Amino acid sequence: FALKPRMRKIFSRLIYIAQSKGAWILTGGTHYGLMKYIGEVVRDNTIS
Amino acid sequence: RETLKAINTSVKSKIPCVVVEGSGQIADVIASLVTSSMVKEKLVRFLPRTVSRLPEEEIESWIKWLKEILESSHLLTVIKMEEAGDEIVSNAISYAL
Amino acid sequence: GDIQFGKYLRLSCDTDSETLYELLTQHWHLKTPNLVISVTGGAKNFALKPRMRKIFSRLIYIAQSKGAWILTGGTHYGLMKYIGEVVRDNTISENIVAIGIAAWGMVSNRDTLFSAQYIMLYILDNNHTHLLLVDNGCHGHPTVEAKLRNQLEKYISERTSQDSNYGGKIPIVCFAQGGGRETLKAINTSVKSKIPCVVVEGSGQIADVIASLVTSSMVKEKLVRFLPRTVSRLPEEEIESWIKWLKEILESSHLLTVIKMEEAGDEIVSNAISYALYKAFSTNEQDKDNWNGQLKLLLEWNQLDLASDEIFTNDRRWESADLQEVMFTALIKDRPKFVRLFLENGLNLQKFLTNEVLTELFSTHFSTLVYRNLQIAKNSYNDALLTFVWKLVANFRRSTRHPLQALFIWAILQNKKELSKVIWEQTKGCTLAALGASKLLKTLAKVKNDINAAGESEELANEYETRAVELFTECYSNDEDLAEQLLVYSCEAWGGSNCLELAVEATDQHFIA
Amino acid sequence: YKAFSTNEQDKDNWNGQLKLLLEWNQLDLASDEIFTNDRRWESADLQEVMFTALIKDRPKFVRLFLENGLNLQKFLTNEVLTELFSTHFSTLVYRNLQIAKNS
Amino acid sequence: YTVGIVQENNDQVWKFQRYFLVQEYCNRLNIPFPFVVFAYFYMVVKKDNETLAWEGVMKENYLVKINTKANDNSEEMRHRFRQLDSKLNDLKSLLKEIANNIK
Amino acid sequence: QLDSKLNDLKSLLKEIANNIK
Amino acid sequence: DLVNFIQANFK
Repeated sequence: FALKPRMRKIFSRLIYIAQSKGAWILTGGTHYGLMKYIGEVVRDNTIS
Repeated sequence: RETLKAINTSVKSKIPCVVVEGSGQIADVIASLVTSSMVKEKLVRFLPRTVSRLPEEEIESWIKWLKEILESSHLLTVIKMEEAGDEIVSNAISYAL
Repeated sequence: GDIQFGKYLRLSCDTDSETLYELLTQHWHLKTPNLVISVTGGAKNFALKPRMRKIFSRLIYIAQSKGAWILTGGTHYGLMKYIGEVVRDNTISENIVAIGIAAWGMVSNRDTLFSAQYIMLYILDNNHTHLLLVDNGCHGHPTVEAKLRNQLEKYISERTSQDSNYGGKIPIVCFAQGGGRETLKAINTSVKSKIPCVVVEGSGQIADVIASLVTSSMVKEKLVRFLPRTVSRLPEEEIESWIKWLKEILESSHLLTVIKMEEAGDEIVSNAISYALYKAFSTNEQDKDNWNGQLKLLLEWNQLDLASDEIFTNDRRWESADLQEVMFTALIKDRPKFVRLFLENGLNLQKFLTNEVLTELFSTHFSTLVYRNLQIAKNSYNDALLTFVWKLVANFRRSTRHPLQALFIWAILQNKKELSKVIWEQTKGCTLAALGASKLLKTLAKVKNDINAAGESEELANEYETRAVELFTECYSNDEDLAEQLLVYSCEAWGGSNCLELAVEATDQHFIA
Repeated sequence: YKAFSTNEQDKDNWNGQLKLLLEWNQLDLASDEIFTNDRRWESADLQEVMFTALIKDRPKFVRLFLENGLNLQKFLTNEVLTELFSTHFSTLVYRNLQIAKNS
Repeated sequence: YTVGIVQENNDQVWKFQRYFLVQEYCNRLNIPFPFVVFAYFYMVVKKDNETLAWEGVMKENYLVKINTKANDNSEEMRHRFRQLDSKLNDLKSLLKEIANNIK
Repeated sequence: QLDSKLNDLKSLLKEIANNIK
Repeated sequence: DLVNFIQANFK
């Protein structure tokens, strides 16, 4: 998985939108590549 | 590959959703597409090593899946790579729905 | 005949390339890590266009940096003369080899020969360090040096290199911007070999022909357009041979690289050369499936965008264990962009910093001058942080842990800006680390003998303190209580002190205010 | 220029073309047309145009000639400098210099 | 003149000195002086991860802010225009191919 | 916008080619 | 030495 700045920004905005709407998020959840990043983001979101 | 299968089975249902013409290469294939020879050559361009490794029958199935996906475009939305706005993501989702 | 003011010699075409290479390597010349041969017409007509001057100056700088040899006509006419001047300038400001190849029969003044000295068609140039004359046959001065130069280049391409990192082979790159016929012949005979190299769509007109081409009628009309007088003068059969040579050259394009005239960047030259070699390393098929060596080559030459485009992407599935070897080399090579790329492409920095890795790095890559300066500062001035840093560096030199802080300190003490920022972006205590870096740089500059290095260190410390101030302003604006908790947070063996103590001890009025 | 070149009376001529392009302040066209690799002008031909450019006050052409291979050091001969100073030093400037030196 | 010059850099130095004084008073027994002596007798008788993670999040936000400020030049549009030109060129090539098909 | 217009022309040409075939 | 080797190689 490549953490390109554009992809990181896009997925951070996606997580923010999901938080605002209260939407559920479904993912592979195996801690590899993109999924791992997603987890980190949500962690950050709950720490803020 | 499983991403392509998931996209196909989702589009078969009334599930509008989005692809991005960015790092994802099969997503780039779908965005560029939005004939069998053209889809094949696009896939080879974006998957030289991957297309070389795959067998003939499974890759014919790949082409069938991709054509079936490309059949319906209203449910299929794409994010332009040129766009750099901060609120682009939302837009896409919104438009899709 | 040997002349000094360098080594000169008269050779015979029957001379073996291996013997000449052994002679050159044994005593005078060091092993070549790369070669550049400049293909230019020997005619006295040469235009010193600013673009061409800049390009060739950058080429000479690249050759100096790599230590590459340079082969040229060396007759003191047109481009060659300019090249000599440039190299002279470079040595007035290591050493660069500027071998020149000419024909004994095409020399006006002959002074047969401790060392005979001669001061004065096509009289050889004196700026070149070494010069080789070959007129074993054709005493009337026809073209004979080209064959020997081609043979020597062919032999070099076959030679193995222990630490080249180009697959064990020397990159041979024929840089050509000449409009002459012999330039075309040299380009053709070079391309017939596995010699990737470059042309520029600039002043050179046959180079423009090749670039524009990259049918017989089209090549003919392009040649006539760029050589009206030249094409008119030439006979029919020789010009048909010209067209045949040009078609043969244009047959293969992977070895052929071109420089766009629109491009005006300062680092364009390098790129071209780099790309050329890259293609020959990849399209050669000897290591086309190879993955590591490609990345090592792209790391050697400062080519980041191409590496991201080609090496990475989803298909390869490189995995993590392969990136450690290139990360370690990038640390020494001072390639911060590649360090960031590797870090953001999945490399786990925390696992990478092993005790043995840090020990070896500190032992065999800490500047001796910097080590002496740090020792003097610790023994003379001393401080709450100098003692800690000195103890850590001595421990790693002789033989939680916070390895990230150690790497950040190592980067800081060598005065590496981009690398230090990249490492800082990974640490946990960012604000405290920035304050400590500013304090350490200030203290070191307080005991630094160098004049300009002191200014550089002061500027870096100012940058880091401004960074810390801005970070803390944002952090406090986000929240008022957690920011103060961070302020009072006691260092877990960073320096034993928190942000306030470091700021006050460093006299950082801006942060406190 | 075209009528001087395409006329075919002196189309093969090289010097006169450069003299004409030097008279009228046309530098870019001269670089494009007169120079380039095919002609092989050589050094001895550029001295006559450099001398005229010095008087004509055409600095761009002076720079062009200097960067196109002319050897300035050899160009400045004792006779050249003597004639130049004698028959091109402004009389007003000469009188002013004399007055300043004497006073 | 001196007062006019050194005014901007005076309040900052005073704030630094204020930190020094406040820490001196806080790092103290905080007892009224006329009785503080008793303490000197009595005393001589006897003689984290959450914050760091939050700081890291804010640091990421700050880096993002710097990068966005750098990218705010808004010149990328020009680049896009250039890309558009290339696209147009592509069309031309297609037309050429069509002509090759027609022939 | 002008660029887009130019692109439109290209498409028309393509259509013309489709008519020619 | 070096000159001797040079002339021997070059005959």
